[PDB]
Amino acid sequence: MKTYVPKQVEPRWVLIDAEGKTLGRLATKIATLLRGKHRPDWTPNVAMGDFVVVVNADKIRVTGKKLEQKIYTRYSGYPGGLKKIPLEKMLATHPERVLEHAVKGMLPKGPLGRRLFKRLKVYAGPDHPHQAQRPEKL
Amino acid sequence: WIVRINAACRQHGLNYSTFIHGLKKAGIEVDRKNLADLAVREPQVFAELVERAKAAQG
Amino acid sequence: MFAIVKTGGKQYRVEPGLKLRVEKLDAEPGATVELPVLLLGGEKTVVGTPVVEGASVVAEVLGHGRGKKILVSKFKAKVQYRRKKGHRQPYTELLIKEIRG
RNA sequence: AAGGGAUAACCGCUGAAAGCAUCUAAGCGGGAAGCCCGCCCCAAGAUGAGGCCUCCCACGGCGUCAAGCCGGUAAGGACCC
RNA sequence: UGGAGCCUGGGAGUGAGGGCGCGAGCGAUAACGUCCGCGUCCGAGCGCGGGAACAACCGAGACCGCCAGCUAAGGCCCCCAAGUCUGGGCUAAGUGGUAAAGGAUGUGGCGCCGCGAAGACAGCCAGUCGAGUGGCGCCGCGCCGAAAAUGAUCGGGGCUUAAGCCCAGCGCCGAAGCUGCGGGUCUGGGGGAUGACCCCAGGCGGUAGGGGAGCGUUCCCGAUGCCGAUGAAGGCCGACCCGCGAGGGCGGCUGGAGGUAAGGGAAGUG
RNA sequence: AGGGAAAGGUGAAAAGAACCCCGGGAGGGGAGUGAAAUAGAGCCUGAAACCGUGGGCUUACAAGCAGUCACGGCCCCAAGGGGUUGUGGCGUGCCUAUUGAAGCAUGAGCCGGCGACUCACGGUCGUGGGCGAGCUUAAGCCGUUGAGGCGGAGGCGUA
Repeated sequence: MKTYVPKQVEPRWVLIDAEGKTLGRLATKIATLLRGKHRPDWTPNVAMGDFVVVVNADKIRVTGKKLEQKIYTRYSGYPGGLKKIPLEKMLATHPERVLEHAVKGMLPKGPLGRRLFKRLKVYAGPDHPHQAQRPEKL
Repeated sequence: WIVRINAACRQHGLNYSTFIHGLKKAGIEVDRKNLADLAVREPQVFAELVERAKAAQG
Repeated sequence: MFAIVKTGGKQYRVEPGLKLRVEKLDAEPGATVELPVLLLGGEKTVVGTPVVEGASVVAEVLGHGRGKKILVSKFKAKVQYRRKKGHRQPYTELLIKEIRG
């Protein structure tokens, strides 16, 4: 037999913030952390990724001319219920949302996928209003 | 096997692509992706194999 | 001690005394094989080529045996095609005796 | 509807590439019954289940020891009318 | 030396085709249109990989088993296995992420022509001014031209010295394809004390159909027999044993009077 | 005029449950008969659909041709099995008809039982036997009472 298999170990926490960085190019690695894909326990059915706190949201670089040009969308189940809101207005109010939306899209879509999106804590900052560890990666 | 080998050997500098090429030239028709659970039990010895690998690689 | 032997087109991790199953060997009932097919140890041996030159692992054969039955069964629709076949892979059990590399 | 903000065609400032001239390529202003917010209504199953004010607190007896325990309470809440 | 060929005979089904590529007719150099000709794949491979999804586009012809290894088309930022790999260029429209006549000092790379101390190309009396100026024409990449009816989107997130486009280079991932190990069946070949058992080598996707082996149901001979109340047939359970399978044994409970081998024979036989 | 069903079975023997108990009765609960009473009377055996009670596992932020592969937890005899399913991978019902169907094309509520390539006489290939330049009898007659004999008119074949 070879079930290499884990046993439950203590979950790690992490702080990060490439406030000066291209999102997507950020959000990609975040997700790879939220799944245990960096560590060789990796087990696809279980949830042993890192908890992740990202300080100083907003501030993020976005390439090209993506203001007014990147448009975000919500439909209520109603007649003419489409909403179209551009990037500018999302940073202007609810910038914690921007980096959130971007990671969601890179996470699998099952129940376990929603469980990992809960492991991801985002604050336009700095100051992450919870202290009990955070081995900062740069 | 491959997903976690990569995780483990990426923890020493290189990547999976590189690591396997290395072993190929290094003459170790061994690992057998199955038997890179060495990465978890006895990482002492995994470490050794990575050296051999980057030996033929740089 | 450790050791990573090769038999039946596959590889395994053996130790002083246990084994599982491995594929029909042409090996008589209670006798003894050396599996010179062997890479690695518990003192960091490795294998300059495939095999480590001066190395082997001794084991004693306990006997052969047919596995638990698996039903392979095919079907194609709108065509009246269905097939039922009963299958049982054979094996052999070993007892690891010592690792003299 | 007042009102506040951002815009469409369109009307400008300053300005090189291109010694001139140009609303534009770096920047800056005007500009619609339209867009955003403002008015009225619903809304924390917003499983991301929020917040503020005030109250009630004792183990009383038994298992893989805080209910996964039964039986009386507390502040309270039902039943019937 | 091939599931090639030819000769004689027994049994068929088919006689409604479809898409793609190429060559013509009809049509409007329309149609998932229609007619023929050459080839292919589906049909019958709606089995498997790629293509977002999808009979016929690309890859590939699936006896079974393995927690081994190499590949193919297509891929290696996350969803999603593998390079945020290396070296040189282009593009700022999200072009890429699907549209034409015709328009434009958008850019980048080539041109070969005017004529510049008869020193005006641009500017105020020509002096000063003291230099690069125009002119068509090629090639790469892009811009307008671009309006339709339930909510949008390149499959999604998201990408700008790229995660787009062009040209090199090395490496990995990736199927039921190819290897490795074990097993089956059929042919061919070996042994040849023919042993129906051992060794070697090939074949085994499949609709209409053709051919070969078996299993089970009822009844007859076997029978003036054999099993049976210390339990027949039938019924209910099982993780056990034997068969590739249809099936057959074994055990436990229920049931209360029937059952019927080896080897053969009929048919109201699934 | 005519059409025309359904519906068999206690037990060897009625020994067919005196008497008591709850109930208007119908039913039951004791008692008793019997080898057996889930053999108690539309009573042998009593299968399936269908309807209940009790017990283990399991579920109220999910999304599905209902399964399969893999881990993991709990529950029952022990280094192995059985039951259940939290998460993850993969997955367009059966039949017919069709160039093409998950198809929004036909049929089917579910279970049980009934339900479709036959027989006679000619013919033609193939095949296991008998006899061979020959092979073979029909109606009938005699026996058998699950016995077989005889009967060449005829028929095919030898140009």
